Amino acid sequence: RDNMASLIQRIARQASLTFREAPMQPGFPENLSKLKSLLTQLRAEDLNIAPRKATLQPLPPNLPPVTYMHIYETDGFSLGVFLLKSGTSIPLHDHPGMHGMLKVLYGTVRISCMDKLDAGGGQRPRALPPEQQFEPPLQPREREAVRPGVLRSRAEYTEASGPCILTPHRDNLHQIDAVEGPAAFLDILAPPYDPDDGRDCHYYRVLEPVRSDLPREVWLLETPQADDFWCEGEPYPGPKVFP
Ligand code: NI
Repeated sequence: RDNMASLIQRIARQASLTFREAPMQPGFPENLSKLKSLLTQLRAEDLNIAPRKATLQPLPPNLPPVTYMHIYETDGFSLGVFLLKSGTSIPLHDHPGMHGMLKVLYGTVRISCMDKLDAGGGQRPRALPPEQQFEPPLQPREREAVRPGVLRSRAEYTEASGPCILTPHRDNLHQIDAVEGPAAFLDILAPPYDPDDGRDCHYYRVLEPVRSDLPREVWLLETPQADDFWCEGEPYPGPKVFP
């Protein structure tokens, strides 16, 4: 095709149309599928990002385990790249009210996908039974705050994998582990997080009871952002999204 914009410009345009008369323009399901088709095509070289290797030395507290390249954002969506060093994870977290789509650029990530049980989805979340104990033991305040959940999947993804999609009510919690070296992925979220307006990134831990196939029910506890987890910016080297 002549006169085609960069792939990342086209992804940004499509995300904007997806998330925000005659002839009728596409609706949301068509737009989301087109967005997924564009992400399926995206390669690290399309963003001028070369695959990284050999984060050879142990990671001191001075250095961020994960870095972030900002590409674009509107009120409707955010668009950027997360780059995980060898042996690091983005800990389990949610995306309140949000859709998400990500695409691995290089390396391998294990993505564990979960949900809190939602009575709007025909579930009946129970309270933690009193005789239920965990390792480490739960403070009584924590017992009241435990949420039943479901661990749906825990697969490994590479650049060959299709994009990974989440919705407000399905696969809305995920953890992302870098497997066998550094890894990176492009992430689209809609709407973007907004701490100032009560749309936060919440972290969770899965509790380990005292006394196995997926899906399986789990107990979840909201937890602060881990002391050793942070994610600082670095320059984005790819084609610029205009304006
Ligand atoms: Ni996420």
